[PDB]
Amino acid sequence: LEVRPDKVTILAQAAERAEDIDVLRAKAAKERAERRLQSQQDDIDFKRAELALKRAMNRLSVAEMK
Amino acid sequence: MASLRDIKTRINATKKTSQITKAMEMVSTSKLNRAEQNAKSFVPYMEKIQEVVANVALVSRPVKKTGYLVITSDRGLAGAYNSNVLRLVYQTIQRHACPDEYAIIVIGRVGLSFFRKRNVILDITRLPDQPSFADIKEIARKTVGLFADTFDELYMYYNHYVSAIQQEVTERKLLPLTQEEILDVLLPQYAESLIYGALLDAKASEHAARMTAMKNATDNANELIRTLTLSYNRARQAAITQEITEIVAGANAL
Amino acid sequence: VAGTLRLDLAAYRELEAFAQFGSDLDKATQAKLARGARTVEVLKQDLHQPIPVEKQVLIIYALTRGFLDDIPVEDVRRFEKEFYLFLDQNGQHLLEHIRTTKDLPDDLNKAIEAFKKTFVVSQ
Amino acid sequence: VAGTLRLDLAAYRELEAFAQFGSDLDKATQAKLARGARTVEVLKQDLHQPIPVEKQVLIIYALTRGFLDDIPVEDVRRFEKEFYLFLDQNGQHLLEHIRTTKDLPNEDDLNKAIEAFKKTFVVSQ
Amino acid sequence: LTMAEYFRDEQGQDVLLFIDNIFRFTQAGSEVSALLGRMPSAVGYQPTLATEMGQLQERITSTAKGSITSIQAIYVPADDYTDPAPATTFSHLDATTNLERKLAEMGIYPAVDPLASTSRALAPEIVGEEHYQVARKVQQTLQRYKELQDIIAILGMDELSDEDKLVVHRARRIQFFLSQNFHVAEQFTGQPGSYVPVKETVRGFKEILEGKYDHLPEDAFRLVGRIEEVVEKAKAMG
Repeated sequence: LEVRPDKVTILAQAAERAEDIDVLRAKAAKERAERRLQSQQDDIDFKRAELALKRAMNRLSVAEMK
Repeated sequence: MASLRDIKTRINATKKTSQITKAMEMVSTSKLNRAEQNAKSFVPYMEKIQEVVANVALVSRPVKKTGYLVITSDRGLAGAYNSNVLRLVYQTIQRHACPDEYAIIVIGRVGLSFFRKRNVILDITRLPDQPSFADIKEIARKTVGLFADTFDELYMYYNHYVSAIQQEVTERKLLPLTQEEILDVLLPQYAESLIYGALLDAKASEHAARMTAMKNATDNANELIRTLTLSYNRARQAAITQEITEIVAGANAL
Repeated sequence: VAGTLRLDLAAYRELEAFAQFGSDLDKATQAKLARGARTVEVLKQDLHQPIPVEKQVLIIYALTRGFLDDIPVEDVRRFEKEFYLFLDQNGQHLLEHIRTTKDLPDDLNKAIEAFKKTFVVSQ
Repeated sequence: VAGTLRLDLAAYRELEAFAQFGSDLDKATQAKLARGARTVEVLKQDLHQPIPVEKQVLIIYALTRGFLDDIPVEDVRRFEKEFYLFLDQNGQHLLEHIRTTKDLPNEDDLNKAIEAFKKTFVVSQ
Repeated sequence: LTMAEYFRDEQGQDVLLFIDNIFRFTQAGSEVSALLGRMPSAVGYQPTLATEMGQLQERITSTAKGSITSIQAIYVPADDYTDPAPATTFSHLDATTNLERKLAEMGIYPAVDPLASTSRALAPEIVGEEHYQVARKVQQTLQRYKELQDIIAILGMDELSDEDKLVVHRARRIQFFLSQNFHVAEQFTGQPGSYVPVKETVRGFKEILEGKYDHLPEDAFRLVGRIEEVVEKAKAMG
């Protein structure tokens, strides 16, 4: 808590305008958790990309040069 | 010498390569200008920490220097973004002491890849969210990073960010020299804070280093065209010359 | 309405080599694609079904002014289809000026007169 | 046996724009890869060393059922030399049935299958 | 050509000979060659190609009396600069005016590309340092502004290295001051058009390259004559 005569700063690792209950910020710490793991797409595009990059290189884009 | 239809196969291969390359450059350029968004969004929290950590006039050198924290990506095609950091790490470990001592935490497979075969591993991090690094599951690493203290005095290894793609690798250090007296709460929230910032600047580099490495390839691939366009024309010529010479020489025979 | 048509289609040709990698769809480069993929739809025509210039310039108008843009590609083709009839009944006066003058100096009326349709169309 | 030999070899020629990803997450497809990379070793033969059909369909059998997988890709060539001598001695019955009838189970199933357990289980590292 | 040579030798003038697509010529060349039953040469080209081209060009020059300058629109064969057809032509070339649709889209006419369109006359030995210096420089300041196109979409027009921002600024005015008033254009424009000697054109550039103009708006040097005209183009009146 930064208490200044003219201002109050609340540092929070995690803060969500939430109800009386706390066992919500956990709820938000929940519905956000795996819904951040679900971000395999991040990984999987790059796969498909590292894929294409090694399929245009498959034809050995140079056969003994030429 | 060589073919023609074997010179086409190469052109088109190169072309589809440049395509895929330049794709990702733009794609990784789209992940630089989202690094700020989560870079900015962290600007305040940092300000209002050093402002708190103003330091009363009323844990200094304890014993040793031990563990590191080494920031990377999981994905490749980043230029040297990986090898570099994974060099300083490997140097100032073996430039350090040479027992199985001096322990380790890594972010991103590519790091754990080298670190693994070499030995001295402590933790793991995989699947960081890319331009939006989830401040959450790095919070689990502050815990492991601190609670580990089994430890003394860690250093963090990663690449910084200056202006789009230009960057350099660093060792800023951390776990030393910069109710009442609550350090039990600032010590932790001051590491969670640093290990995080380290990422944002690490990633900012990653995307950048990739944004570029995916330009170098595009640019280079584009030159592979010139080198082939030339050899295609030449083989386009000798071919149309042989065909004709064949068609006449077969007429004079009549 | 033809001058800009080449543009929108131009960029889209130099751009839409990238979608699958566009999983990160970025910039406003998404906007160029936007009506771009839509113009293509408008450029797709039936067979054995010619289109008179009158009600042609109007559809080549719609998308190029955004009066199309609020409609997804799924519905672009089956839009211009009744936007014709909608005209053959209610703009039958408008498309006339298009005939007898081969001009649209129109710009004002159609601009509003195009809404008369989207504001009654299905989805 | 030679039938699936095509499939195994097929994928390997075709999964091989994939094997980079390796494990990152490639799932059941490093599996089809495993014996793939093994099978090539099987299709490897040394100059001036003709192999009779009988025992030939036995090694082209072992790998095509897993009997060669518990062994590393870089130990396959040795496995041929090996499992074959010990066929020439250990067991002998299935080494020319495949000849006589020249067809079919070569030992019903259980025999071959378990007789393949014979030499595997007796081999080296 | 013949009609031209007249005015060269009889009236000792310097006459222009335009040939729109000199490839048609060489193409007709191999085209005729066949009919006469000639055994084809590299790529079905009349074996007598070099010769037929050599005789067409050599008859184009400056005599002790007159001169004949030829502008031949070379339309190169399938984008291949090695094709015996163009490749032959190029040996007869003393210069190139490369027109590009780009510079046109921006509103620079003539559309002559400043870095592509080359020439043999550009040389100290010929035009002295003065011309060669400024001229070789004005090209440099362009191939700078051209490459920074990538970095400008990166670090933007801010703090991109001030030794560069000066380039980007000066360069814009320069490629703008390459556009000129064409008399022929007066038909539909109304501005009478320009004729600037090399002398004039050297100064206007050297001065701009000294930055003596960096304080003036872009749309100044865009379609004008002598540098002095750009200056008068600064009276926005009232």
